[PDB]
Amino acid sequence: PTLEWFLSHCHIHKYPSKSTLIHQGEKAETLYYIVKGSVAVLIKDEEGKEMILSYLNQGDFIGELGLFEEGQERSAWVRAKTACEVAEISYKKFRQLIQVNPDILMRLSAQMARRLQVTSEKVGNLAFLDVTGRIAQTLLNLAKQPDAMTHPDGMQIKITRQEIGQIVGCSRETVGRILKMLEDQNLISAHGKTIVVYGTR
DNA sequence: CTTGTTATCCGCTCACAATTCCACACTAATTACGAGCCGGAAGCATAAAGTGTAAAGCCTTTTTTGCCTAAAATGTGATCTAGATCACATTTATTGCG
Ligand SMILES: Nc1ncnc2c1ncn2[C@@H]1O[C@@H]2COP(=O)(O)O[C@H]2[C@H]1O
Repeated sequence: PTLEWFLSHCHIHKYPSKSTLIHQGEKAETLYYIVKGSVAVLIKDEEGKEMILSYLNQGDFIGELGLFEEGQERSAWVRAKTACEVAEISYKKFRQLIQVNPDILMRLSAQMARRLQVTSEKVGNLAFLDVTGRIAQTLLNLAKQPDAMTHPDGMQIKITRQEIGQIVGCSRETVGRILKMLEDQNLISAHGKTIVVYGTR
């Protein structure tokens, strides 16, 4: 449909792992779209602690905020998590496609609504719910993600002990303590990054 | 031889000054006077209907002030679990290469 009409003017260019698709400081002159794989977006402070806002899997767009208002810069950093195939379309030639077919814009701004609902309703849980409650909800949220692999016992995901604290809002030390505590009670499992939870499904 | 028109000459009335900015300093003479006349206005107070101004005399509406106190917001500090904090040491999992 409209999606196929979008790939007719794209520029196929594969990006290796640990690459740089979006550099905070450069000029936004290329729209990116995810075909296969996944990518992560995060920011940094003055020390070195990271902070992931939201994850973007396949079928999502990369850097679309610098399209509505011409003359902007890259907000956050976008590092390629895994081998992903991303297209390339200049914003200049994109604006001409909207004036002749606004329907194409109805697709991009359609995914910008869900990314706001999962963030606004998350703040409330990061002010009342304790560590046990915040992490508990996170386990189910990551299980609903398409990048999650089906497990005979439950769900198998791969996330570090830092990214967890960046979602529930806490220190990295606290995460490791509770994580190992649930292991003794036979509730979940962890072997570095891969965390297999139980009770799901 | 005398006459005409024509050409040359003169004095005359006639038409006719064009390289381009600024500064400093300086400058005007003369018709006889006196007495009598009517003129405008000096601005005087007057006075009136008409007009537009300038006191402040109680009403009504707004706006700051001081008021009361019923109901909601606010420290007391010593103990106690769930939270946070640094640096930069060492250990860990990411996508490939060969
Ligand atoms: N919380 C978020 N949810 C979804 N996308 C994001 C989020 N934060 C940053 N991004 C994307 O990261 C991109 C960084 O570059 P852009 O400003 O071009 O566009 C930004 C967004 O598209």
